[PDB]
Amino acid sequence: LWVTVYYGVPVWKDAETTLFCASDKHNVWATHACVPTDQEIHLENVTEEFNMWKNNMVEQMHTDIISLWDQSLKPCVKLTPLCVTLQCTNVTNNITDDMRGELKNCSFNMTTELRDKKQKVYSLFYRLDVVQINNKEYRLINCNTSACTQACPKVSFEPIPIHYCAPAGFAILKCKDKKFNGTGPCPSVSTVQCTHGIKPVVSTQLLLNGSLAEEEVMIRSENITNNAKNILVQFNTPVQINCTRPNNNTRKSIRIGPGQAFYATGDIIGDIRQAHCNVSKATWNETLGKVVKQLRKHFGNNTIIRFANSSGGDLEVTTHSFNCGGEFFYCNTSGLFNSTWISNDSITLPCRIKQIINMWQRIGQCMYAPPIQGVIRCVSNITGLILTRDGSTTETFRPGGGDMRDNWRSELYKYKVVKIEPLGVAPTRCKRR
Amino acid sequence: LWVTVYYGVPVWKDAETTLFCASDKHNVWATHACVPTDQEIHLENVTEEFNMWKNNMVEQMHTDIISLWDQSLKPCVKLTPLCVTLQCTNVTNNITDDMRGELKNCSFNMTTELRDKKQKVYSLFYRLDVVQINNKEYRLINCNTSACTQACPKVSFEPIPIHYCAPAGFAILKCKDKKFNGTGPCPSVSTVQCTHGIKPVVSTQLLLNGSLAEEEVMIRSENITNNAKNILVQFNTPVQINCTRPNNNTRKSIRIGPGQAFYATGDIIGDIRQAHCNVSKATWNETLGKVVKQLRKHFGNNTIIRFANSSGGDLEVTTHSFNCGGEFFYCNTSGLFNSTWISNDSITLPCRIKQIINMWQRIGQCMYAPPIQGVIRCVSNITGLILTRDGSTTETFRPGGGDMRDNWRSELYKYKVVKIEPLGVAPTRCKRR
Amino acid sequence: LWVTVYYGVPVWKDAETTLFCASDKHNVWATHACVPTDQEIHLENVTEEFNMWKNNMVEQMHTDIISLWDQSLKPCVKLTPLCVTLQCTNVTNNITDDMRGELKNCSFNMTTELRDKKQKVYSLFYRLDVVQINNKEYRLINCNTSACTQACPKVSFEPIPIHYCAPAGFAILKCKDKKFNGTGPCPSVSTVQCTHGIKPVVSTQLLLNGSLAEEEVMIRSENITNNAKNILVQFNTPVQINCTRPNNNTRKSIRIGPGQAFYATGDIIGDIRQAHCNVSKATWNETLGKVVKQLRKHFGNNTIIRFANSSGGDLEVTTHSFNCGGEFFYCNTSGLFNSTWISNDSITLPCRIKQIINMWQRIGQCMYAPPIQGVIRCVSNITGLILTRDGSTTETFRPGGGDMRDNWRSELYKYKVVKIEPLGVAPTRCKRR
Amino acid sequence: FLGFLGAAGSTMGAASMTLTVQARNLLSVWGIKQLQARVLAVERYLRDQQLLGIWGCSGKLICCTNVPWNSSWSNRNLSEIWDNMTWLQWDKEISNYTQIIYGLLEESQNQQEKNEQDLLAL
Amino acid sequence: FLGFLGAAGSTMGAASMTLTVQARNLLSVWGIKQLQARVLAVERYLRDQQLLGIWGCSGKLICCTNVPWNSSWSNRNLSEIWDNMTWLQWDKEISNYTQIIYGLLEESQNQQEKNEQDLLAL
Amino acid sequence: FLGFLGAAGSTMGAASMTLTVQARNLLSVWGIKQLQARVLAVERYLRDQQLLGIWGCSGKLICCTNVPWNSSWSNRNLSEIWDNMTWLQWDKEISNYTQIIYGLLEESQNQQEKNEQDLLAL
Ligand SMILES: *[C@@H]1O[C@H](CO)[C@@H](O[C@@H]2O[C@H](CO)[C@@H](O[C@@H]3O[C@H](CO)[C@@H](O)[C@H](O)[C@@H]3O)[C@H](O)[C@H]2NC(C)=O)[C@H](O)[C@H]1NC(C)=O
Ligand SMILES: *[C@@H]1O[C@H](CO)[C@@H](O[C@@H]2O[C@H](CO)[C@@H](O[C@@H]3O[C@H](CO)[C@@H](O)[C@H](O)[C@@H]3O)[C@H](O)[C@H]2NC(C)=O)[C@H](O)[C@H]1NC(C)=O
Ligand SMILES: *[C@@H]1O[C@H](CO)[C@@H](O[C@@H]2O[C@H](CO)[C@@H](O[C@@H]3O[C@H](CO)[C@@H](O)[C@H](O)[C@@H]3O)[C@H](O)[C@H]2NC(C)=O)[C@H](O)[C@H]1NC(C)=O
Ligand SMILES: *[C@@H]1O[C@H](CO)[C@@H](O[C@@H]2O[C@H](CO)[C@@H](O)[C@H](O)[C@H]2NC(C)=O)[C@H](O)[C@H]1NC(C)=O
Ligand SMILES: *[C@@H]1O[C@H](CO)[C@@H](O[C@@H]2O[C@H](CO)[C@@H](O)[C@H](O)[C@H]2NC(C)=O)[C@H](O)[C@H]1NC(C)=O
Ligand SMILES: *[C@@H]1O[C@H](CO)[C@@H](O[C@@H]2O[C@H](CO)[C@@H](O)[C@H](O)[C@H]2NC(C)=O)[C@H](O)[C@H]1NC(C)=O
Ligand SMILES: *[C@@H]1O[C@H](CO)[C@@H](O[C@@H]2O[C@H](CO)[C@@H](O)[C@H](O)[C@H]2NC(C)=O)[C@H](O)[C@H]1NC(C)=O
Ligand SMILES: *[C@@H]1O[C@H](CO)[C@@H](O)[C@H](O)[C@H]1NC(C)=O
Ligand SMILES: *[C@@H]1O[C@H](CO)[C@@H](O)[C@H](O)[C@H]1NC(C)=O
Ligand SMILES: *[C@@H]1O[C@H](CO)[C@@H](O)[C@H](O)[C@H]1NC(C)=O
Ligand SMILES: *[C@@H]1O[C@H](CO)[C@@H](O)[C@H](O)[C@H]1NC(C)=O
Ligand SMILES: *[C@@H]1O[C@H](CO)[C@@H](O)[C@H](O)[C@H]1NC(C)=O
Ligand SMILES: *[C@@H]1O[C@H](CO)[C@@H](O)[C@H](O)[C@H]1NC(C)=O
Ligand SMILES: *[C@@H]1O[C@H](CO)[C@@H](O)[C@H](O)[C@H]1NC(C)=O
Ligand SMILES: *[C@@H]1O[C@H](CO)[C@@H](O)[C@H](O)[C@H]1NC(C)=O
Ligand SMILES: *[C@@H]1O[C@H](CO)[C@@H](O)[C@H](O)[C@H]1NC(C)=O
Ligand SMILES: *[C@@H]1O[C@H](CO)[C@@H](O)[C@H](O)[C@H]1NC(C)=O
Ligand SMILES: *[C@@H]1O[C@H](CO)[C@@H](O)[C@H](O)[C@H]1NC(C)=O
Repeated sequence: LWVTVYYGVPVWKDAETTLFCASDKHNVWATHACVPTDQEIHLENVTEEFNMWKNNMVEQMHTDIISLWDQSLKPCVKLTPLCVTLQCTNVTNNITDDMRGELKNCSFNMTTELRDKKQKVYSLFYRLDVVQINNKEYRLINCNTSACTQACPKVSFEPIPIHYCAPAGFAILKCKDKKFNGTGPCPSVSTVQCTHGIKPVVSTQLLLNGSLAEEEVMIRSENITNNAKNILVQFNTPVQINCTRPNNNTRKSIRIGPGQAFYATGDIIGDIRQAHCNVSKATWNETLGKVVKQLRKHFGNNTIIRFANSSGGDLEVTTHSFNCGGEFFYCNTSGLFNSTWISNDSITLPCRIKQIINMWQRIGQCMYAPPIQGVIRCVSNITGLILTRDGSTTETFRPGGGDMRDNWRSELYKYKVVKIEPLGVAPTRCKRR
Repeated sequence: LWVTVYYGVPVWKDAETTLFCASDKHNVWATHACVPTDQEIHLENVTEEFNMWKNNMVEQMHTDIISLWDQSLKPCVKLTPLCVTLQCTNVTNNITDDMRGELKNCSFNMTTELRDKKQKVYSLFYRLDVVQINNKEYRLINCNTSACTQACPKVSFEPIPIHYCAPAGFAILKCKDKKFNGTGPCPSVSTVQCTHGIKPVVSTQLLLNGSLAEEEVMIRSENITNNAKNILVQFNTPVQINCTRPNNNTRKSIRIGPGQAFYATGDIIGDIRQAHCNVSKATWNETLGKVVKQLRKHFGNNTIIRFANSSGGDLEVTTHSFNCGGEFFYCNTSGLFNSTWISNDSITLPCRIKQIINMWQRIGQCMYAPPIQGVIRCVSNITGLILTRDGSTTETFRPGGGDMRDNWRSELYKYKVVKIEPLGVAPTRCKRR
Repeated sequence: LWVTVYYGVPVWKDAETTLFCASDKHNVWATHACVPTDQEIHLENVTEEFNMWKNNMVEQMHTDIISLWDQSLKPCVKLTPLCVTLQCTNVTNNITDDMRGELKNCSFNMTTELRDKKQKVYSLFYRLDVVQINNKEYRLINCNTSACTQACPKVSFEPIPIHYCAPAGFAILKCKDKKFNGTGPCPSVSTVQCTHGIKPVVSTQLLLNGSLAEEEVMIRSENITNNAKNILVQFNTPVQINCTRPNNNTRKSIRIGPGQAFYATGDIIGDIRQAHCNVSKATWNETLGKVVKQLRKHFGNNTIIRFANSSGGDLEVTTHSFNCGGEFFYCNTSGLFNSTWISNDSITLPCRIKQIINMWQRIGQCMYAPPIQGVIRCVSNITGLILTRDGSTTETFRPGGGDMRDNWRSELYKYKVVKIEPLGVAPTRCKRR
Repeated sequence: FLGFLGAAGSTMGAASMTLTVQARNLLSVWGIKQLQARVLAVERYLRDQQLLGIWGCSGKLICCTNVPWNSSWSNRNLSEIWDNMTWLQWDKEISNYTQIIYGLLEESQNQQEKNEQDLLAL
Repeated sequence: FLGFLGAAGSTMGAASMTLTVQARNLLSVWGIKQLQARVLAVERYLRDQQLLGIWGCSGKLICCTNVPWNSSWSNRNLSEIWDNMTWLQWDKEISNYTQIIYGLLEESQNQQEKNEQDLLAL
Repeated sequence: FLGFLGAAGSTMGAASMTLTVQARNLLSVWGIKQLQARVLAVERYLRDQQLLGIWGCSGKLICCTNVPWNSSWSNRNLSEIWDNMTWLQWDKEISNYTQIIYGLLEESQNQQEKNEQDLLAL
């Protein structure tokens, strides 16, 4: 037997590489720079060890989404002239009881196109955006932390599906097992040209517009016994949630400099009503019953499963923070998680709108979302949960979030990047002449 | 016969690729960053199809010249403080009737290096740069749209020749036919490593400082029958045009901040006269006679060729806008195109000067051209025209332009980029043992 | 004999190429972005010609150190609001006669977060930073030239070693001769993947924290006979110099905008004393005796070696300017070079501190060094000199510097980049069948 | 010496004299524009070398294969191909038959790779 | 036809049928990141081809060599290697003996380079 | 083992036994600097491999050629070239004639590429 060199053998090993975008009005997650898409080969007899909690595609996607975000906020208006004293009154014109003292009618002096001239303008500011300084005198929430850019009116925040494709010499292994818990050997592996359309949907406490499980609700945690680890629930059947902003906001353009315009809420045409989201009470209840059923396999059949609302912290982590229609909702999901489980109607979630947005947990970078003209309606899919377990025969689960890598860990759990090692040596009766 | 593989065959396909620089005080087109130059191979029996109207060399050069233009304007003073209220009077000191009301004496409060100190300065502004607010109050035209980046006085606007060189694996084919209409087969093809020195001369209605036709005037249109297409006339002998600004301007530096300085016209030393361009009446008349004679070939011998002036629109398209000496001229050119053709003296074209320049038709990015000290004289070559025909027995040709790709389409018409396909398979009697 | 082609021969030519980092809280020289380090191959019978005065490793390192310096100053506060009128009084509280008139107490009107609100603040400014306008009115020296970018307090100025590593196909030859004058053949050549840790210590008139000569003091000049060339002296044993700023500074943060903060000296707690550096009188005298002994070899045994202080010019060239502790010192060093040589005590050098720093001799790009809270003490090694000779039987040597390329020429003198030529053809009796 | 692409109008027999002239000319934000053109040239060159390698033609400008010339691709005789046509005319005629020829060359080499591999063990 | 990495679960005897399939796919915010991935693909490919040329296996997918198989590396017989195991299983077995085999192949060809140089001198 | 460039001072005969050493180290703001240096290393490596391919020397470190030695390039015999001189000394002597030999090697291979091509047609 003599050493024989084979080039092109089907051998790989785990590797980390820079996957490049591909995608099938400008967008924040630019598809113009992403190369156009085109694919899947089944690998019989191949058992591959996956780990969604040590996957580098999630970490590489987090950097890319953030980088795609702030490079789209570079060319457009920096609202440093908006840090002034605001003479804010209360909007009491046709307000409901729920949304009372939530919008402020703030008047301020604005810079004009002409440097020497001054401009006396007014705008409607949400209570969450202005802080009182001691009509009363206010200022914007983030004026002692940073000056911060108006969200560019022509770029879109809508999630567009993006395909992360491995370069030459690398392959993406896709786990086709339908009951995969994110870690361990996957008996059904296939290699894809690159991943499916993964929408970068920003959300908290609820995975919106994601991918549904094939057979049953999938419970996925790094260590199910560790309460400090978040639990990623995935639904086999979506629960649609209907978002709305009933107010008929009017967008008003204020010329704050040469070539710079600031878009302000003029006046609401009609009555002032609170934003809210609707989840079907029957659909949510049956889904939690399915969640509890698969949640008893890790804690026992006799354990008491209790759902409670968020423990506390920032508004971004205590609320179902999301975006659709251009306005950023912060909905109160205490009605979704309030139940104890033992062995036509709708749920209305009162939401709050915010315009100064800091969303990647970075202090010093705010974005001012301009008002959206008209009424905003929104229909999404609750395709999962991010739960947290409290530290007895009763287990309490509270919605989690904040860390945005968990939102994309639920889409890249079945994918794996490997490096092809095509140089192999094996014995043979060959002998070079 | 057996298949045999040849590598290195002289076969090419038409392809689009990124060509790089070559060039034999800084300039706007940064040829210092562009590589140095050095090569003429004639291709006998080669007949290649050229198309100047679908040549990607033109579209790449448009992007490159634009990108080089706005790259030299990044390290330059942004004239944001110049958007103030201007109290302007009419310069009536030694004015001629033609220049009555064109120059305005504008005083304004300007910023200083010290933030808390103001500065009452004055400057002579052209009527085309200031717009009146309703001595009377004015403001610069570039103030409800953008802020002008002042052109750096050290970077030059003089067009120096640049060579666009194909990378490895690509070739540039050069049509050496002297009667090429820019389309169809070219009996005389040659390959170059890259092109002749193509000066990015920026002008409208008249191709200045270009390349001359070898034997006869060449009329090149995408299709003559379509009046919506521009007509690129090329002269076999040049018509020289003498440009001048008789005013003796004084450049006055105004310090508007720490670092940043603003260069303003202070006072004109002596008599004030209108800028103009001179074209010899005899030389222009014979050239238009040659233009008509090769223009009757597409419209019949009995047709009446009439030359009228520009229809209407912006000052950039209705006037022969050009730049030499650092000032941007806008010449009427209505005595040039005024004649009807049936089967020592000079023409003086009154020119107007602007200092706020929107050059590449973009809106929202302007430039302030600082005043040029002294008297500007300029001698150029009219090496072509950009005519437009309008929809009887007579045809009216008016000067066109605006789209600046036509200016460099007149220099890149004979050039073509191909991709070398060196792998070829052919049959032979040879067999592999 | 027949030509035989050898690939991989050990042949190199002298070449210039781009070397990259290697490095074993952020720093100005961004070694985090630089790759990690790891390798010593001795080349017997190899005699290579080295030239430290035409070594492109020096010119590349100068560009990189400058480029890394102004790269860490991009995400830092631009002190444009600091150009205001300063009403300055003299700090006379517990002042000493040496420090009489050096520190000034300047009050000024400053911005706040809110654009419409001012801020009456004060700061202790050194006499070298403020210039008087004709309590009395002053303004910062960096205001008719540019605006200073305040040094970010988290980015450190401490020089950490960096390794310049040659790319593939290139080698770095290291001259291991211990008596190398920086020019001519080196009998002991070795190749490295890249160099030792070269700290970019920026200093003038004295090479601090450098590399020591192995056996004797080395005098390396481009040519000794030319007085216009600097003389690079290298010590075999270090002379330690103890730097101190006895003042107990207070860093007072002044919020000058949304985000942006300006750190100012508030009040010094206790007695005011002059900054100084201490060099041992015996250790310096013995070192100058060694410097003279190897300096007589180029000027004769009977010559008189006289050491005088700096001739004149900027404070950066006339003083031993350096930086340690975050403050930039400018020490007189006139007691160091004051002696004539014929064939427990310390030397205290009074130092002056600036906060507005023009570091790379560039004009129009300054930096404000924020005050360091507390008392700064600093111990470093004098490992060389930068002397200049002036055009009798006596020679006068004055300290030189300014050009920072001489500082890193004393570290890259033994290194050389060569380009490997692996293709060689030689005759052999062998013939191709 | 005709130069780069000088034999483009020559007959394919005469144009095959100078394959090395074209072969050596295939290899050698503004910096990125030049830099991406260099990488494109390298990987375009390497894909053609890889094709020659898998046909058993690596390191050869003219390579003889074991694939017979199917008359469907071109029925023209040997004389009116190497003395009457140019390489540009020829490439346009077998353009649609190029990919099926490439597969045959790849299949003929791996058959030879194993037939030599099997015989070498005897 | 199985596709790229299709024979990953196949036996090495069957997976050696499709070396060309894997060989041809080793060569071919969204700017320099995508450009440096192309350069890394070229560099990895060129270093594997350099290794083959050093061992005398340039331009070949199956290269029978002169280095004997040390039984310490793997005591298995050919029947249970080429018909019972896959290439991924095999790579795990001899992962640590890979570098000592690579040096053996490198020095063996270097001896043939001088052996054929001396024979040609006669 | 001497290491990279270790045999630089060795004689030409002794330094030609370590060609695999130098061969394998020819291949392996501030991001383009690293990236453009990597692209230049690949381009240079491919240009030297291309030269070997057109001389018939592809995949070989010592390549026997058919070009005779003119002795106008170097009158020294083998004894004083392969046992006294080093490769650095030798390179400085035939540097003038390097491009003359490089053209003869290319010309000889092209003639040989066809004399073998015409031989298979019988
Ligand atoms: C989850 O996905 C759904 C649909 O896949 C998203 O709803 C859609 O959101 C887009 C963007 O806001 C809507 O487009 C807009 O429509 C309005 C009215 O036609 C138009 O004025 C706008 O210019 C824009 O075209 C789209 O209509 C809407 N589709 C629905 C509600 O059925 C939803 O936003 C996603 N949720 C996320 C990303 O959190
Ligand atoms: C067409 O080309 C001609 C020459 O080929 C251009 O004329 C030249 O323009 C340059 C730039 O303005 C002149 O250089 C300047 O000369 C003055 C003389 O006082 C000097 O003070 C400046 O510092 C600068 O060096 C050059 O003299 C001039 N030559 C002639 C003969 O007039 C013309 O501008 C071009 N027309 C275009 C580009 O539209
Ligand atoms: C020459 O090198 C010496 C040491 O090799 C340098 O002295 C060191 O300088 C650093 C930076 O200032 C000191 O670190 C600082 O220490 C203080 C101690 O209170 C701490 O508060 C700071 O946060 C920082 O960590 C270090 O202590 C100091 N070491 C000694 C022995 O003095 C010296 O600065 C260099 N001289 C140059 C570069 O000119
Ligand atoms: C906008 O500017 C106006 C005028 O500068 C402010 O009105 C004055 O405010 C000052 C405050 O010190 C009073 O003393 C004056 O009596 C006010 N009126 C006039 C005519 O000057 C107004 O308060 C500013 N608004 C905001 C929101 O800052
Ligand atoms: C520059 O600013 C000054 C004031 O800062 C202007 O002077 C004022 O002019 C108005 C007339 O519109 C008077 O009512 C004020 O009393 C003036 N203030 C003074 C003199 O302190 C001056 O007009 C400005 N100059 C320009 C050219 O706009
Ligand atoms: C363009 O031509 C006109 C007329 O031919 C020139 O105007 C003459 O200029 C000279 C010198 O300044 C005067 O002496 C004449 O009196 C002018 N004549 C008229 C009718 O105005 C003008 O200078 C020329 N401009 C150029 C060559 O740039
Ligand atoms: C800060 O600004 C105030 C005013 O805004 C300055 O106070 C003025 O001082 C001048 C003397 O030059 C007096 O004539 C004015 O009456 C003052 N105005 C007031 C008190 O409102 C003050 O001097 C400035 N401080 C500094 C340090 O520049
Ligand atoms: C607005 O209403 C809220 C709640 O009723 C109250 O706290 C606040 O003081 C009010 N502000 C004004 C300006 O009326
Ligand atoms: C996931 O599945 C693997 C294999 O069955 C198992 O080892 C692991 O413990 C599971 N993880 C959790 C959190 O249950
Ligand atoms: C959310 O709603 C629940 C029930 O209506 C309530 O207990 C809770 O206070 C609400 N959240 C906040 C932040 O007020
Ligand atoms: C100043 O010139 C303008 C035209 O630029 C004219 O409208 C205005 O009447 C003039 N004013 C005078 C002559 O006083
Ligand atoms: C240009 O000339 C060629 C050559 O005769 C011809 O085929 C083509 O139609 C002409 N194009 C136009 C627009 O006349
Ligand atoms: C303050 O110090 C300066 C020198 O910095 C001096 O010229 C001035 O006279 C001093 N003023 C006093 C002592 O009142
Ligand atoms: C440095 O020493 C070398 C070795 O003798 C010599 O050739 C060269 O001239 C010296 N250079 C100077 C400047 O003395
Ligand atoms: C062009 O064709 C003629 C006639 O066939 C031929 O003699 C000549 O060599 C050809 N030119 C080239 C460059 O091959
Ligand atoms: C998987 O293994 C079985 C076991 O014999 C075999 O029959 C089958 O061909 C294998 N599949 C592939 C794709 O090699
Ligand atoms: C085979 O490998 C063993 C270690 O695994 C080693 O000791 C032995 O020398 C090797 N045999 C040969 C012939 O190289
Ligand atoms: C240096 O030369 C000596 C004498 O010729 C020789 O023995 C030794 O091997 C050489 N060193 C190297 C590294 O070639």
